[PDB]
Amino acid sequence: QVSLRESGGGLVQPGRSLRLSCTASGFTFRHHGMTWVRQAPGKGLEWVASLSGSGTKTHFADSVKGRFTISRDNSNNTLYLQMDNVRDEDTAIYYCAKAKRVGATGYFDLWGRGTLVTVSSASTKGPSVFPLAPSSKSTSGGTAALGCLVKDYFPEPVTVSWNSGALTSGVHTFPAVLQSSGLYSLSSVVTVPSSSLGTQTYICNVNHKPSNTKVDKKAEP
Amino acid sequence: QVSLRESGGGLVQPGRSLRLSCTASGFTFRHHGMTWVRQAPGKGLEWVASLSGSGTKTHFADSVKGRFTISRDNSNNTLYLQMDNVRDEDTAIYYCAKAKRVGATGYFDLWGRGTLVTVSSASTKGPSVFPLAPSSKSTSGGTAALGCLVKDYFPEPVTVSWNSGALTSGVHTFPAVLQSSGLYSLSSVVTVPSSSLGTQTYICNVNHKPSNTKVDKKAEP
Amino acid sequence: DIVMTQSPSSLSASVGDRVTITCRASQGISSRLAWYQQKPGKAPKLLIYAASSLQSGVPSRFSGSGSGTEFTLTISSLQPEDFATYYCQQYHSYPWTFGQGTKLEIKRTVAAPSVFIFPPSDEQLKSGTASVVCLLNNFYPREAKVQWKVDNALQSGNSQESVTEQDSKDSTYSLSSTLTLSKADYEKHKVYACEVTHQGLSSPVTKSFNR
Amino acid sequence: DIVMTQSPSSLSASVGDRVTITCRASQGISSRLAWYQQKPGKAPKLLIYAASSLQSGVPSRFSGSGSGTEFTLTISSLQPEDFATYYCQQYHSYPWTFGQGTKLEIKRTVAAPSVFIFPPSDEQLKSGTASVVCLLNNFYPREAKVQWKVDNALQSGNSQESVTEQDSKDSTYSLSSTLTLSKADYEKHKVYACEVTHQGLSSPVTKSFNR
Amino acid sequence: TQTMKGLDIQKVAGTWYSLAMAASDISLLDAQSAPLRVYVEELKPTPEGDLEILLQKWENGECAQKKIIAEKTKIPAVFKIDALNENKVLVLDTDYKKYLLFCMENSAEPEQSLACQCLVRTPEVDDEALEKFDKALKALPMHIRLSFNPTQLEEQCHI
Amino acid sequence: TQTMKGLDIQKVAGTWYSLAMAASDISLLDAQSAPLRVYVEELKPTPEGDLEILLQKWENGECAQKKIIAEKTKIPAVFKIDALNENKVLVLDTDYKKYLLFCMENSAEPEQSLACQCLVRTPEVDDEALEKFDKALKALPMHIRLSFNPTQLEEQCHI
Ligand SMILES: CCCCCCCCCCCCO[C@@H]1O[C@H](CO)[C@@H](O[C@H]2O[C@H](CO)[C@@H](O)[C@H](O)[C@H]2O)[C@H](O)[C@H]1O
Ligand SMILES: CCCCCCCCCCCCO[C@@H]1O[C@H](CO)[C@@H](O[C@H]2O[C@H](CO)[C@@H](O)[C@H](O)[C@H]2O)[C@H](O)[C@H]1O
Repeated sequence: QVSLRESGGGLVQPGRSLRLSCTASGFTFRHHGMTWVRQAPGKGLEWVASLSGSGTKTHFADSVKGRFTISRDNSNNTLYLQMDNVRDEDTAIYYCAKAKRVGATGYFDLWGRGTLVTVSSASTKGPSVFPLAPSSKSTSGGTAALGCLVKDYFPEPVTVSWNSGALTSGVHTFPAVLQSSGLYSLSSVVTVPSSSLGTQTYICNVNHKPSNTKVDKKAEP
Repeated sequence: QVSLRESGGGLVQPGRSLRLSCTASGFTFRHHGMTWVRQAPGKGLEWVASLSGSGTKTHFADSVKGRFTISRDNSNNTLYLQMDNVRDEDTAIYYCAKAKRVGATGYFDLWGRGTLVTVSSASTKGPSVFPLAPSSKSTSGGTAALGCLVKDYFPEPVTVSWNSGALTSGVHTFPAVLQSSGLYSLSSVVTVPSSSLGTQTYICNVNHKPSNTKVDKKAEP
Repeated sequence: DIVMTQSPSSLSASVGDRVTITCRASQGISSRLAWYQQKPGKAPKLLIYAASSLQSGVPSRFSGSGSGTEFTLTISSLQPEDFATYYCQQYHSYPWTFGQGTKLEIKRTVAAPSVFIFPPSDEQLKSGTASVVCLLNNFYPREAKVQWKVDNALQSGNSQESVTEQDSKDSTYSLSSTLTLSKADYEKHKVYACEVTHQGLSSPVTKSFNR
Repeated sequence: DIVMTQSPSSLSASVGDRVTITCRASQGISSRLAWYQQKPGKAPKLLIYAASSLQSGVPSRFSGSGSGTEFTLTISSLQPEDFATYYCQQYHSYPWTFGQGTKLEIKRTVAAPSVFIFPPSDEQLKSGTASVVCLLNNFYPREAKVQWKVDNALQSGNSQESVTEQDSKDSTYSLSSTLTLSKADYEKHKVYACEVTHQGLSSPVTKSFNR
Repeated sequence: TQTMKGLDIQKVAGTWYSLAMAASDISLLDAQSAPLRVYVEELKPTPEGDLEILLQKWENGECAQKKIIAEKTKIPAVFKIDALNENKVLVLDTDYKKYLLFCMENSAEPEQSLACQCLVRTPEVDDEALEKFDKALKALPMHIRLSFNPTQLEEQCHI
Repeated sequence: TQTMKGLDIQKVAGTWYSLAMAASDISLLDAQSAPLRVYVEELKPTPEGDLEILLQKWENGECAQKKIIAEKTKIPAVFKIDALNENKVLVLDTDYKKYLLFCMENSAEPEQSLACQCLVRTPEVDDEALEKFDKALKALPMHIRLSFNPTQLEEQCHI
């Protein structure tokens, strides 16, 4: 039952302000200090702000003081983070962590998955999925390769499954890459027995929450 | 019953050491801080050393620190003062005083008469008492005058009483004077009814603790 | 600010050997140091705190020691799932600081990659550009060299690679290379080759196709 | 060291008027000041402490006030026995200091002295020297002039005076003058006179005797 | 706060010693240089019915002597100190001959300025007196208490 | 000194808070930078049967974290600290789930170094716990006591 679920993250414009919230469960919220930790794209961990169980003692990092304000609501078991006048340097996965004691202890035994906050003046763009048809070289071990190409989207992320979560074994989703157009591109492949490319159907399903667009594409030989 | 009686004073040689003791009564000794105050010949009061009720806290004056050591015995109600390596400047009347509170309070509600300490190199000398016989002028108001002359002694003091303390009214003991021989000389007179110079006996008693000599001399017409 | 300097920044060890990561503070921080474990897209885990206290639910093979300025995280029987980035954090003074992190990958027996090549999908070409995709499936080490030759002509800055994380099971890697060309330029030729070289291949493997 | 300066150093007041003695500290001493009373050969008595607290058993006519640096002891209905030296003492810091003191004598109506003369006791003469004694009994003021004339011849450095303390009742004084001479010189003459002059005498009183 | 009924001001006069003290906030007495760590020495009643108080308290690295006047009010055993904050003193109990119990609070913050003390006539430890003090305290939000020894009472500012 | 009987070391493990503390000598706890003013945080039992202790205490104008090992002895609920003076810890009582009471003394001076504390699992004020603490203290020569608030417990070194 013990868990931490953060939310509120999304695409925000330079100068605007966003409010992140963290939902707690499985423990007595008011008995533990809470803290926000962030991680900039492909960078290490960075502490942001901390708060005691009562919330009367908070602490921030200089790179955010005056702009961010931490808070907590001991009633709904929620931890908040007000981000005002957001700079580009604020783009990161904001993690929610729980301290071992009532005050800002320093170490945290419980973390949440985090929320991605992307600060750009860029507009949300849904991707385009293209099939990666099994080449005639489908006779390379009796197992043919195939996948999908989700091109030009923003911001991140973009989840991809095969045959609606049924096809797992052999699936290889590649990390997204930032194209020279500022848009993101990704690819997802899977290995299957070439002996089933005639009766079995292989379809990748990509979802881009930001663009609010789901897509189904079939990979045929 | 409440009183303070000091003793130990006498003639002491430069460099030698003497121990002064103060006996208390009429109050609870250990409940009060004690102090020593002295007074050099014809000079003002001078604080010497202090001690708390327990005696664990003592304090001295620079002019005596390292030479004098204060102490107390909460069993016999006695306050001590150890004078080592006595200088000439230590000649004075050492007064014993009781503090209002358990610590060295600073103010003292009870004092003793003091003891005279004379630090010199001269030798002790007992005085000579001569009678001051009532002149034939004993018919000057029906009251005749008569006294004693304690001459050539050292050091001081020298107490003088009349008829063993019984005769008080009219007694006038004069302050001692330093004679050109370095010795002290004093005189003590008393007024009595000339109509009793035939049935009453008048005898002055002088005691010189230093010389360790008591004396009785009668004053006849 | 106290600066935490971890070492090494990245390490490769065989499942079984004992690994040791160091962390040094820009100044004495007492014994207020913690070690966290973070895996791709997963919630960081607290392993050690107070320099040597082992968080509940963490295997005894993880240990931590140190004091004053130098601290160290030791992992005894390295497992295939011990792969991750380890971070040290201090909490002696504010701001609390993390170490640059140590990335630990698991060593394995060399494995040649299975190369595949995908032609641009007509739906894409019907836009203005074309993306040629080449796939390197299940291999080790991660080091691989891919080349794009159009009509037997090398290429540069026209392709980008992307590598998956080390499989939590087979401990292998998968790489993708995408060559970008305008729909017109794609028409200007017809011979597209993907020549791949890996330590598990005695000779370069080239998969190709024609418009 | 805190220096306590009292003022005045000596005072004369008629029994009944109110007297005031001042005491100033070389620095602020809060309200930690006390007033003691000392009489000849007697034990000093604590009158006031904490600047204005009156010690038990002390008549209400004694009062004390002041603060910081200036303090003052006031005596209302001055009595004949209020004669003594008053001292102030501070206990703010060590060493504890006393004031030079203020000597208070009781003003009184002039009173002539009763002069007497005592011949050398034969017991003394049988030693080698002779002491001639002259007594001034009960008088005021304290100022008195005594002269020794042997066979109508003045004297110098052959006599010494000694004065009693101001009687606690009649507020009068008593003086003694002793003329010293070798037993032989005493024999060289026979006319010994003691001429005394005082403000209470319209003319010098002379008491004498002959061997 | 349930204080003694009528009090005979004329009899509390004389010397006293601060045996023990307590306060609602640790900072009030924590560290010798505390704002409420005062020591009673003398209680001198004035003709107008007020009570002068001679006491000691730490002030800038030095023990200081101070004389305070607690003015009687229209309330039994309750006096007032003209000093800022309007500190109020309440006499909880007293036998006049051995012990005396009082508390003091600042009207400004009657939550973070409540100190109480147990005084005594002689510099001895009165166990029975401390008893009544502990008893009267079990109903107050005291978060710090101190008790002294005869030797400690020998100090103007208590060892 | 009449300590608890057999103690289940395995169950006292976990997080704790120092709610209240007392000492035989004021100086032992007087002023935050005291020599026995420590705060328990964690109790980690070792395999050999010993007990590791994570605590905080003031040291030269700064709160410091320290790990101490109380070695079990041939006496029920009595452990020993290898530190100088040979401080001995005694577990007076505990319910394992809410409170725990202990004292610590230095063999060198078993008269001027006796401190005791009341720990608790949650950062809340356990009146019943404090009760058992006051009760077990009425027989000891404590001359200073301190109790903390939930907010003060949010401080590594207690406000
Ligand atoms: C049975 C009888 C018992 C009688 C008990 C009488 C107790 C009398 C207590 C008086 C206490 C006065 O206590 C004192 O008050 C003043 C305000 O006036 C406070 O404030 C004072 O010091 C602070 C700094 O610390 C200054 O910033 C402030 O300007 C100054 O006025 C002191 O911090 C407090 O220590
Ligand atoms: C359920 C079981 C719970 C068991 C809890 C056991 C707690 C044991 C605590 C031991 C604490 C020792 O705490 C330590 O004591 C020493 C004296 O010996 C103090 O004094 C020490 O440091 C100071 C400077 O800070 C020096 O000036 C001093 O000479 C030195 O001895 C320390 O300031 C104090 O931090």
